[PDB]
Amino acid sequence: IHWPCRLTIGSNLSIRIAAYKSILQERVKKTWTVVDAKTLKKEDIQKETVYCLNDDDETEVLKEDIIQGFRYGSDIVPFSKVDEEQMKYKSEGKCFSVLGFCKSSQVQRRFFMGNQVLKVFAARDDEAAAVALSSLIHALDDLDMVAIVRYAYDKRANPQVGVAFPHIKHNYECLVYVQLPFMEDLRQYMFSSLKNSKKYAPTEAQLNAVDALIDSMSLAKKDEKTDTLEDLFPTTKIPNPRFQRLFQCLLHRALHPREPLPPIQQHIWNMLNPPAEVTTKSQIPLSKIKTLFPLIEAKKKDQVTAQEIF
Amino acid sequence: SNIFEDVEFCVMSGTQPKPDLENRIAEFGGYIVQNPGPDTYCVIAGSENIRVKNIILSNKHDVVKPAWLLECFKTKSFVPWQPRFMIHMCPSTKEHFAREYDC
Amino acid sequence: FIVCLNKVTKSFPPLADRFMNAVFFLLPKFHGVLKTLCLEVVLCRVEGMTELYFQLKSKDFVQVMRHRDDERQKVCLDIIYKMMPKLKPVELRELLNPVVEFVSHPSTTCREQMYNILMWIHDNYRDPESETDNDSQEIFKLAKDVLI
Amino acid sequence: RCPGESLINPGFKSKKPAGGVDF
Amino acid sequence: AGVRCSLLRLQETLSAADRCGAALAGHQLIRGLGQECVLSSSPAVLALQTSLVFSRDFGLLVFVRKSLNSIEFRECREEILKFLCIFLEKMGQKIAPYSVEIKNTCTSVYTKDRAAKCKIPALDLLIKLLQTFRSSRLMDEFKIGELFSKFYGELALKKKIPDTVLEKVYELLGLLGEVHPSEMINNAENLFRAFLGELKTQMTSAVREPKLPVLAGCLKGLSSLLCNFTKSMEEDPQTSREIFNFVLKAIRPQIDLKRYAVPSAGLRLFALHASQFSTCLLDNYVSLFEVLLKWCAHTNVELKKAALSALESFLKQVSNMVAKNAEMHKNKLQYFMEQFYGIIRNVDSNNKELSIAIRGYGLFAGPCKVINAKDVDFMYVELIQRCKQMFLTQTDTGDDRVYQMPSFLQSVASVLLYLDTVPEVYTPVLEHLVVMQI
Amino acid sequence: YKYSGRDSLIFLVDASKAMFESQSEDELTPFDMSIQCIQSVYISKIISSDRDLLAVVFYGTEKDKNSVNFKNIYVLQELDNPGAKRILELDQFKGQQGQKRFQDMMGHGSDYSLSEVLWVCANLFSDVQFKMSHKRIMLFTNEDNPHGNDSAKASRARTKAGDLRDTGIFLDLMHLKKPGGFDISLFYRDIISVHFEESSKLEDLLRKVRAKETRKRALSRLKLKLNKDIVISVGIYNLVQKALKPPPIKLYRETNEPVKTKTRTFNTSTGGLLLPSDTKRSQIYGSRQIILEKEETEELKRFDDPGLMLMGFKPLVLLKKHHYLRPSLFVYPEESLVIGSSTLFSALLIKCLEKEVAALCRYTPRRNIPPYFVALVPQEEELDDQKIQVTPPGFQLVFLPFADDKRKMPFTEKIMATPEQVGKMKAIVEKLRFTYRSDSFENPVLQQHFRNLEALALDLMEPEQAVDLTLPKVEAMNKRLGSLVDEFKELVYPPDY
DNA sequence: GTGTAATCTACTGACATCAGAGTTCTTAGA
DNA sequence: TCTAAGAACTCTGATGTCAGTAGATTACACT
Repeated sequence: IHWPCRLTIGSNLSIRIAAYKSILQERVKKTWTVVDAKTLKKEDIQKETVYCLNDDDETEVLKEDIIQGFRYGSDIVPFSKVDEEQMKYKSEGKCFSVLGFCKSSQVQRRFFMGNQVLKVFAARDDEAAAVALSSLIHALDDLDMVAIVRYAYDKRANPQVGVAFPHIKHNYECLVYVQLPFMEDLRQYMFSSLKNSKKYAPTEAQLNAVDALIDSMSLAKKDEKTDTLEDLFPTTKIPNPRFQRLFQCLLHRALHPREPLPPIQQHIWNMLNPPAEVTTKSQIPLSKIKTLFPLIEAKKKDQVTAQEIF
Repeated sequence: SNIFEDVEFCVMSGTQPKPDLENRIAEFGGYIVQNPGPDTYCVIAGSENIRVKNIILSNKHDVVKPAWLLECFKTKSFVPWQPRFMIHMCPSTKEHFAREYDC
Repeated sequence: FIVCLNKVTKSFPPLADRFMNAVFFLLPKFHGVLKTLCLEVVLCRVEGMTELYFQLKSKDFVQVMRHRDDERQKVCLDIIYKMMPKLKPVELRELLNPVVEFVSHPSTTCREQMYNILMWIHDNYRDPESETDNDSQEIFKLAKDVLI
Repeated sequence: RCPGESLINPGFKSKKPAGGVDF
Repeated sequence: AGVRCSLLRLQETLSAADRCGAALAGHQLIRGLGQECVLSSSPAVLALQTSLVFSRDFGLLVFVRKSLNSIEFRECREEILKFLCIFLEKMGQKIAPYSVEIKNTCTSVYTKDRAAKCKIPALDLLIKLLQTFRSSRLMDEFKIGELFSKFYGELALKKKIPDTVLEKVYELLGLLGEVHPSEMINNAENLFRAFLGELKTQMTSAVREPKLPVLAGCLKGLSSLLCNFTKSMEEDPQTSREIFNFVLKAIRPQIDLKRYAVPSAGLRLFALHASQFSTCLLDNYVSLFEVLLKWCAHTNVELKKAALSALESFLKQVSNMVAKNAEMHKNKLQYFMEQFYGIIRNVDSNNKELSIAIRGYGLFAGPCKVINAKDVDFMYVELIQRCKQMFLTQTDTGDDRVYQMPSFLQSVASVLLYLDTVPEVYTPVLEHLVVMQI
Repeated sequence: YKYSGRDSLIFLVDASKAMFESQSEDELTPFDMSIQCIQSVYISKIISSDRDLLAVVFYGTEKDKNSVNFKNIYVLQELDNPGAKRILELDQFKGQQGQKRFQDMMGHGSDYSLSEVLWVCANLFSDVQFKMSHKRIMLFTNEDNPHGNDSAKASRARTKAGDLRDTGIFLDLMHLKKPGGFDISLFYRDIISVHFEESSKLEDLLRKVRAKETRKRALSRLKLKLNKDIVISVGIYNLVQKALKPPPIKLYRETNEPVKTKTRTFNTSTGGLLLPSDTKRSQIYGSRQIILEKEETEELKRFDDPGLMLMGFKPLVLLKKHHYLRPSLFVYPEESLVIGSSTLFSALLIKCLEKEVAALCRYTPRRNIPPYFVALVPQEEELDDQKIQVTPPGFQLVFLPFADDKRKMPFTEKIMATPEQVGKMKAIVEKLRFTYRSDSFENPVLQQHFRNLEALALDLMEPEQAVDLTLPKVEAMNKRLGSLVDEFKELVYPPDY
């Protein structure tokens, strides 16, 4: 959806901006409706969310007698929903405004923390914004500097922070915005560090097996002079197997309206595997892993096979 | 006493013994409530708390001096509200008393 | 730790004198059989310690003495019998009130040990050089009255 | 050992005092 | 008797200030009090202790119902309900005047307490309470139908209920249809729909391995439910097929379990209600007697007893099924008359496997006389000639009587039952073998 | 230590008049300092770790409360999970009137004995049932010679505190600005594990710092199936995970009691309390209705069992940083299964870093979840900060989108700026250069929420209202940058806005 | 049978997470 | 001349997960 806003590097200087979500982890449009087993009508069920006090089933009325609480150590404290709104942190506007800039080094790979990615663009038919924002991002293309920005989609929603990371394509400048953690979203643990290898030995023959694995099972093959490899398995171009599988069932149960469900249609595995020539290359380097490394047991667990035929 | 029955109270603060305030009320049978709904008569507080500020911000309720109820207990008879017995009043009471108090 | 320690010290007391702080520190954390194996290391060494009444009163030992569990109550009364000569009349009065409760106890072996306590109290608190203190005199009356 | 480990909440790494933009 | 000085101190632990530490006294105090009065024997002292335990101003059930809001006293509520489960067994129907207030303690504990380890004994105690007072005048004032509406309602949210508590809700619910059918008279069909719909979902689901305790709880409760409210193929042939093929799913060692509660519950259901499954005995017949006989080999003794008791009811029903049917079943009889005879005539195995096969032959005379009277005498004559040598081990002490000749008597009595004529010349032998049992 | 063990912490203040009512200034007070510390670490521990245990004890007071070894000690609070009513018990003793409130009750300046005080605290920790990971005592006394005038009194303490350390209870100290001097080398030298004004440690107990702190725990464990046969066990750990205001517990108005949301499902026509078996699931398409059971809306969406299947290798440059799915999770070995598989994993880590390579995998965190596709990027540790490990070594799971995720975005074309318009920008950008660090910001809502919650909890006077750090400090942006917004307004666009 | 192991399978606290439902805003709009 | 269809965000509720606790079940074993 369109969202109109104003990119603001300092108190006086604002530029018109209108961002679009670009990656979103996508969910199916129609939910599974709930229906009576014999009538097949979607409104013969009413969902009573009834309440109980535990003093022999005194039933409450939510419109008069139920007040939300939070929890504070060994005890409960009552708020009012109507008084959290009196004290709640309220954003002063539907803001977007830069806090400052710093190197690509300040922002490592791991930490990125978002639900979505924005692409954050000069407003439609603003030719002053077009020159100003093309200047902004062309002045980030060369310094390895990145922006850090307060954001908020709309009023009442939570304020937000993070990295507005530039990139370039021949037809437009990229500057994506992504959320970064606050100090309490970040977890620090000293995982026992592995270069102290004296009890978990990486010996010469083990290393000299792996040395061939990771070249041998390459997907990317150098069949090029662009310095771009064949891209033999373009996973971002594959359609989601979750929705292929859903519509495939809705098809089968539509055309055969009382019959049981089919297996996974085989071409979905043939797509979702990475098989062809790479498996013909792999088998020998894998065969020397089986001996140079140990493979001590793991248990198994069962299914409807725990009481199913033959 | 049989007078404060049918009249519901919130003892939102004390500090005079707060937990004994409602116990004195209990031998007068005044209907004790821990958190004032839109049903209640009035709210009683020995001092301010943030919940009392919430009830200054949300005008809907009648907010009462500590000593007034102790006086009604000492009179052995409910004393109706002289102006200082309140420390804030609701819009229903204020529009009632824009007539019958001076402004 | 306690199961292993019980099996050494049952046969050799001196090593317990290192670990007696650990045994007293862990004593309220166990329940069931381990509680007896823990107290039994006290029994292997109770004639050594000083301050043992405060140390033993620090854990709820008078309540530990009332768990109906025949093994525990026997060794528990056996702690009483070995620390017996070193108490002042003040703590013994406190400690004797729950021992005197056992006169109805069903275990013939447990009741015999309690009579061995009471038989010692009579003999050593009969006619002190001063009759004058209520704590020493109450103990003689109360020990006599249950020996009856 | 001591140098990074908070006295309010042991084993966990010391929470540094919030920062922000400051040139 | 120290029971009252003990109960007096229990009420002090409820009112002590260290509510966390006082529970440890209160628990072990009950753990001592419960020893004193299960130990007792004198009828007068025992009577005192019952009405000290069940006291009205004092005593155990008042301590439960007055401590019921605390979370510290769980350990006391478990132990007091475990103790009452013993005391109600010790005393049997002598508990009558207190029995209603035991019920009210169980349902109050069950609703108000969050912990499954308290909900379990509260359910267990209702199982034994309902089960012992079955015949009683009290059984109306239990409010036995309101109780069904109460514990049936828990299923509308069953997903929340922990696995082992959901055994006992079904052990209970099915038993309400055993003990007082008249108040259940319309509810039984919805409870069938519930027991089946759940057990289908639990057995047949492709996404999750079965919750064995919940599956066993269905089969146990169901075995009580079929005792009244019958479902056998003369009427409701579809639901009675469904019940039967779920019993096959349970009974078949389709892959081996490392705990036997599921087959064990399935076998009891089959043994008591094979009369419900009349036709289906003869559909699946080999796989039935193969699997049932496979369970006679098994090393757990209560599983072996559940196995042995299932075969008898199965063969007895199969014998009726052709006591009044035509020649069609010569194929089935040729399987029985061959196969377990091939066991009796060879096997080195235990007297249990042997004697259940001996039993089998005795039943089939009434089937067999329909096709040929001149096999009936020979299936008697030969059994007598076996008895005339099975007594004749010549004082073989400690081995030969141990299970064996009562099965020859039991089976000769049934080839005898079906003969119309009598070989008078074997009356002396027959009676000598009867004397040899005495 | 192991996962479950609680932190447990007991606070043990000198009630002696010579420190208790004492000041060199007027502006603080050592008892008012210690009590502030105890209230403030305790309000930290309430927000951050309600699971961990606190107690507080006064020694040398004149009226007593103990299990045994009674003389001149008062356990104000035994060991318990922390909450409001305990913070209200400490609040009563604070301040100029507070140092009289305490005197009406427990009484001040009497003789005391550390070997008995250390006995008391020992019994306390013993009396509790929970598993404890760290056992710590905090000394709030200034009395640098703790009246060891009798050396045969003092040797009891030193031996008893040997016994504390021997039983693996720890003990810790703070000195409290004794007039003229304090020196640990006189005494306390052997009780703790050159001369001081007041401890540089003590200000850390006034940080008032708030977050949940949740200890190292797995998300799940999985088998990295290299093919049909070779497997290694790996963990899956959550290095970055957005926190939320804690779930609110619905209450009954008239008593504040908690109440059970007790939902049922009821037939619109009739009394049927419909069981889960009574009802199916469904869709509408093409004006017809499709019907499936409550088993199969979750038999659909199955593909695989819990594991990680290897899909071959890529260049790290082709894993484009513009398309990002959900927060990255760590992968680290686990000998809990597949013993010695750490030997393979470690070689795999080491050699990928030489190849400049990622492994690609298909990932299912559970049964009945579809596979996503994930790049295993390899990782290397910056211990250079005196072994403060800013980065653990292992792999990152970085997730990759599929076609459906990459949403269409409208048409636009331009390449508009001149070298002067970039050239002026290259100045402003270099004037606004700072250093971001990951921990440099805090959530304005979630931090404010706790301050509101405390005001309500203690019945404070005011919400603390501590202003957030996400707003740009615009006057500094006016001044550091300076007037250079006019370079856009003059050189780049017309004066009409 | 009777009694003592060893050990599987449960339940709970706690933490993440998909889904599902409540809520404010754009375009197409009589 | 305006009334729903399509977004968007937060919040609530269930399901599955892990670690740790402890009970009851099931083997093991007696000359």
